Amino acid sequence: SIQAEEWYFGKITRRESERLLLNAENPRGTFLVRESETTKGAYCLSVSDFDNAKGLNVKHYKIRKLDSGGFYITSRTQFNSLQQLVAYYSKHADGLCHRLTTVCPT
Ligand SMILES: O=P(O)(O)Oc1ccccc1
Ligand SMILES: O=P(O)(O)Oc1ccccc1
Repeated sequence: SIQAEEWYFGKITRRESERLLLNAENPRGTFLVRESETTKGAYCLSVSDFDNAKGLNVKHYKIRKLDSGGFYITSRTQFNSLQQLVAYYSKHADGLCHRLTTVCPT
């Protein structure tokens, strides 16, 4: 189950995810998965980043799930589980701000 998963923060707001991710100690790619505030049935992958122009900041990526069974941020790249999606993005940056590195601390 995903609610067992340490990176699944479940029902928390976008504002709260940003409060948690905007810690000067979080390296780029620090992340968590929460419920989407605006899309029913969807999740949201929240990720920290850092660069010389913007400093420490946060990105949000909607995760769709089909009753057909797939999970995805982009339909071009789907997975059989949310856990497999997290595993994949921890290895490949693709179009994200940075590959997933470490679970956001509480
Ligand atoms: O509104 P949500 O809770 O899905 O969060 C966002 C915000 C911006 C981009 C993707 C998702
Ligand atoms: O340029 P942004 O601040 O949107 O961050 C990135 C960097 C590369 C890909 C996606 C996001």
